[PDB]
Amino acid sequence: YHSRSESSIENFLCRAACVYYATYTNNSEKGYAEWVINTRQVAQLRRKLELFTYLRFDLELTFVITSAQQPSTATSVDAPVQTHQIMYVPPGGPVPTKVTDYAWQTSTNPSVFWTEGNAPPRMSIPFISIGNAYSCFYDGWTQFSRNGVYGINTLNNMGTLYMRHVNEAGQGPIKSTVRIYFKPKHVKAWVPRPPRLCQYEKQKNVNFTPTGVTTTRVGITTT
Amino acid sequence: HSRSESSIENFLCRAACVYYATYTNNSEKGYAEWVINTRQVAQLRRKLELFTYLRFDLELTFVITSAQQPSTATSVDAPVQTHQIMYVPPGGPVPTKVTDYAWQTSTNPSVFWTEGNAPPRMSIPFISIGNAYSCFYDGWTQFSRNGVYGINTLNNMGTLYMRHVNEAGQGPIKSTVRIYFKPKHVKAWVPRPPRLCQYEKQKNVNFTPTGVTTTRVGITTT
Amino acid sequence: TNINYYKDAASNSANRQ
Amino acid sequence: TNINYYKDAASNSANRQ
Amino acid sequence: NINYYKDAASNSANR
Amino acid sequence: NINYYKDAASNSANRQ
Amino acid sequence: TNINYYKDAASNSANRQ
Amino acid sequence: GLPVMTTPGSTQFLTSDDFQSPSAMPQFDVTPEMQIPGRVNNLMEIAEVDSVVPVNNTEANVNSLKAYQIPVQSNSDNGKQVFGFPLQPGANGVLNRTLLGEILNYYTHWSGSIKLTFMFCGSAMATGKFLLAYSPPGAGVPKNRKDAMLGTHVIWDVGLQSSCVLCVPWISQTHYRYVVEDEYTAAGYITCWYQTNIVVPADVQSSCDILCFVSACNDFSVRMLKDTPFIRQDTFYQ
Amino acid sequence: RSITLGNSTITTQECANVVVGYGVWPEYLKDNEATAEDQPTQPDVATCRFYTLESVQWMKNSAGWWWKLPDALSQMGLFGQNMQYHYLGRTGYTIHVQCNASKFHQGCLLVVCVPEAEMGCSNLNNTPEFAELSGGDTARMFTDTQIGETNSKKVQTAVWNAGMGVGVGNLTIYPHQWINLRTNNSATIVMPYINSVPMDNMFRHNNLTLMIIPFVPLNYSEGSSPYVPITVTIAPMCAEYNGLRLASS
Amino acid sequence: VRSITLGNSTITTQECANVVVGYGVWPEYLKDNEATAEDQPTQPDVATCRFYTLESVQWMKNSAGWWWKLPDALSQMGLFGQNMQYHYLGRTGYTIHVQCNASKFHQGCLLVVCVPEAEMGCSNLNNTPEFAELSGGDTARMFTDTQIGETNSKKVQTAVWNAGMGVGVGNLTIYPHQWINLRTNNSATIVMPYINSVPMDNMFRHNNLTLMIIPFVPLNYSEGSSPYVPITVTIAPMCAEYNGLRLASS
Repeated sequence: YHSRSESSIENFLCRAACVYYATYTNNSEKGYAEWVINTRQVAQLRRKLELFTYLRFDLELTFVITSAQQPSTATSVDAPVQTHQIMYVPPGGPVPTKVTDYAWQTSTNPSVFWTEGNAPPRMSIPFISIGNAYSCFYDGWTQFSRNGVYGINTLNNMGTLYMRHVNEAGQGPIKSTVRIYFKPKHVKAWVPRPPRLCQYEKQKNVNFTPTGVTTTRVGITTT
Repeated sequence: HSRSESSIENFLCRAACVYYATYTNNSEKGYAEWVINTRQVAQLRRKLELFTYLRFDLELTFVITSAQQPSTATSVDAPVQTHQIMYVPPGGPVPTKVTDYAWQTSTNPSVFWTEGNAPPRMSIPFISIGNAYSCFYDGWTQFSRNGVYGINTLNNMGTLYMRHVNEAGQGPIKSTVRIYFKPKHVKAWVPRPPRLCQYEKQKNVNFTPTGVTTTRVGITTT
Repeated sequence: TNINYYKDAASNSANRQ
Repeated sequence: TNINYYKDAASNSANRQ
Repeated sequence: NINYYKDAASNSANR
Repeated sequence: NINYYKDAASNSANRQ
Repeated sequence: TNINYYKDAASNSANRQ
Repeated sequence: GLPVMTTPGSTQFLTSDDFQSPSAMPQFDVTPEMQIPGRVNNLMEIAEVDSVVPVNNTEANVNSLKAYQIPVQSNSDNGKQVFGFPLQPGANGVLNRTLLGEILNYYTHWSGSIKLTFMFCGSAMATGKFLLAYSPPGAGVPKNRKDAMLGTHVIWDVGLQSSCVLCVPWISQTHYRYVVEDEYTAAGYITCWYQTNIVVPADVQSSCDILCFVSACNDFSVRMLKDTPFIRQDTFYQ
Repeated sequence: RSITLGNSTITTQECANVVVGYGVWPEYLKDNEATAEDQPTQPDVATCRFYTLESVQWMKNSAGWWWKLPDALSQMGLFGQNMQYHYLGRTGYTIHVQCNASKFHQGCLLVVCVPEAEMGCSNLNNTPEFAELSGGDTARMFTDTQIGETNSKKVQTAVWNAGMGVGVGNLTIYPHQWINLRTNNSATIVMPYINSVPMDNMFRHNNLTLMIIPFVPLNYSEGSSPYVPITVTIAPMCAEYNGLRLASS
Repeated sequence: VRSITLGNSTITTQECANVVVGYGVWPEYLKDNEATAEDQPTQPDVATCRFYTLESVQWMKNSAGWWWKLPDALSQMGLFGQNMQYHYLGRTGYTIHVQCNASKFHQGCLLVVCVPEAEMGCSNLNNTPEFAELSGGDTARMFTDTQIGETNSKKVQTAVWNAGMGVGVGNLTIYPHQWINLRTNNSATIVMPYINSVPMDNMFRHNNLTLMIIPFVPLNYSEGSSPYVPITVTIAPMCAEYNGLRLASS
């Protein structure tokens, strides 16, 4: 026979995937970006992971950061190289309220400083779960009164991710776009479940709009 | 005197441009695409067609060069530009716009490369369904001896898409990606006469007949 | 012939072999 | 040199010896 | 002194 | 472990 | 660990020890 | 200052690369491991699981349980086709959405045999015999039971065999076939015919249904990872 | 056989198979995989026994039925009492679906045990209500037709999607059997504890969901008995409880 | 004298002559390691592996050449063709014997070549030739003495000095071949193995080989010598295998 190597879960999931991307500007004081870390905003990776009920893995984070000149009326823009800071705020930590907050000191909060024109920054992270495996689905609520929240957003509490320009660009405005890429390494999966059929509707719940089981032909003998 | 340089590995294992295409900034919201064949280029095609059946890995090198296009704005300070090269195997989703979901490449392999660095390079194995690549096919695609006739019934190697990752700047930028193939670990079988008549189409042997050789005056003409 | 350079297991390559 | 850094054989150098 | 290339022309000077 | 620098201050942290 | 890469002694690091 | 020369491919982010990266959470004591049931190690482990096939890809049935029901009835004729679909596990709608087809749509190549399990859900008093035939390509789809008889086929009696497994073998010119449609990687046609007639007694229903299940055999493998076309996105979901 | 757990015996006596979950027989929590430090309660005979839920009628139009399992035995005896009095619990189950018809009847049920059967809503901007997802011993029903979006906080019970946005024909990955009236009268599934944590609360989290969906509908000729009931009988197995306190509601 | 006996048939040729054994490989049956088709093959043996003699053609002073596609040449000859029609996959080698005899007072020279994967070009560069133009079972299709013009839209560019493949016809010697030099020759025998990238292929859709007979030095003779010199091709399947039995068709 042949070999089923490429159909292992490791090869199946261990490919970088854009999970989210947001933009920020150099001007204004709200010129920082923020994102609560969930794996359900993007469809492809969400489906791949949702093929299983419980997962467990380390992560490879790669950031693709691209900047662009925004309109300006100055007579000569020669913006110098731009540097960016990516800070991770675990749940409960201080949160930057402005581009120039004290939180950006990252005394304890890990963070990456990357200058444009270099290789995209990369970061591995261990299994950061409270339970003995990540939960892809949750048939329960957040409150013991069987009320409040229903779904996976009673579990997702992995903290926020903030982005800013370190540069104090003045003359020409500059808008940047950071793209987050997940690649699960050293994966362990349990309890497989049906692949997603109906298109995804919300990032925080299973809510779906019913669709047919399959594509159609005319008759049972159609060919 | 050794024949070391005449081995098939030495003959074919030198990078060759198979195709190059262009894409612009958000001017049109346009990305570039290429169905992977080895017959659009003349030199490498002829080298390969010196054999009927081939088998090898590939070294893919991309030379991506951009250019500022004329504009009517004042002071165009363009930051460093990054590009994405996505490989869509046959049957996968297809990017329909510069900002399509397909670009996530959760599974489809893709390269992100920032301008000004060493050209991106990646090797790919022998990805054929048969026990050897086919350079020629004396057959059809349909069992009815109809449909397509030639080598274009075997080529289902997927498409390759190209885009700028950056956001449109106040001035337009046109980029040109050049793909380079290098056959590695080569195995060839069944040699055949070299191509004589110039190539006419990428999907078939169609030729316009030409003479056997250059001409001289007489058989005694030294 | 691949060794690990980092002190944490999460830094290692994928389980491909 | 007698080495190979990648887990797949297609990544290796040409057979020029 | 270890040479990394298969061809003698790639070597450093004969010093 | 392998240290590249002649001064001990140049070494990595003592986490093991 | 200190290995000298250059054929000329002048290319070496300082005699700090 | 060790002499070095950077080669092409530097400063490159290849989605499917396997380099090591420095950890952002050093000395993080991971929560211990647990013996959770149902550990999956390969996707073929899922592809080997029988799942109901919607043979009745009928406009009206696909949005109901009717898609999975193959109608059979006591007929006065003899040798009437019950169903027929081509052997496209990853392309034709009958199988592309099965568990097998869903996994196949994440890959470009497939190769192996296929188990089609047929379960008769009629009355306990009914009897009959069917011809389940796989006809390789080259000749058109078998139009009559005589044509189907010359290919790989099996006679299934509902009597003792409540269920019957037809194991389609791997008969291909190449080692693999495209998950996407290509006449060069043609696969064949799978047809069913009445070998006898559903004989039923009095006061029990003469029309019954059959359920079809698809799984892979031990000799099945997939290749060239790719993204599935079934999942689509227009905006970041919130 | 006679799989007699406590003061309870079922007579499957089909001399035919039982589907044992994911190949795992329910067992107690080991000291190596446990977190809770206080000593657990293991009622055993009092808890690990066959509680039979309310029976339902199989109709020619019935789309299917489902139960949330902790909240199916939540009100049944000392299992329910321990469930109320303890913060943490852990159980497997033995689920026995009993349906008997005659040779002149026909039909076929899929009996599945879905771990983590997180269900979707009809109104996409809300999550379903506790009463809609849960039914105690009052099995909640799947539907023949799409539920209306305006019906805020109701379960999209369209059976061909199983209320989870997947293909109902692919539920077979979960441990299951078929009750084909032609050759079957019951289905027995021994499910182990399936969860990401060693223990969890039994009211906030329905770790499993039983689903009985007729894939080939019931039919019969005039005269044959027209009332075919389905009776579900579930028994906790290796039940443990940690963290004693006052009782819940 | 040499006698090659395949099944019912037997060709008597050679006076200590030389048979050209393809690419140094003698035809053999498919091994269980190189195989994909899981169904057990049919090996008719004597019924199939035998000398089928195709149509004879006339060599005249201006003849440019002839060709036959191999799977579609024996397609209509006997149980070979019947198995070919009833099975989805097939694999065979051949023993090809081109017979031409003249007298000491005749002269000429033919090139007998076996081109594996002889994909041929069109006259209209935007179209591929038609099935009928490429194929002529039991009906040798001819090369032409001159270039065929545009507008035919689905004709084969049969200019012989390009061999209908856009190459130099004088370089066809890389393919297995012999020369029938009427001065010193009477026939040519080539033992071709299965030449293909896959272990088995369909025999209607893909003509794995193409036999070509091209006169390089034309036939000539003085008045009185017999003016009708025929060439007779006789091909014999060898180690034929068939997989995937089903409803035949064509």
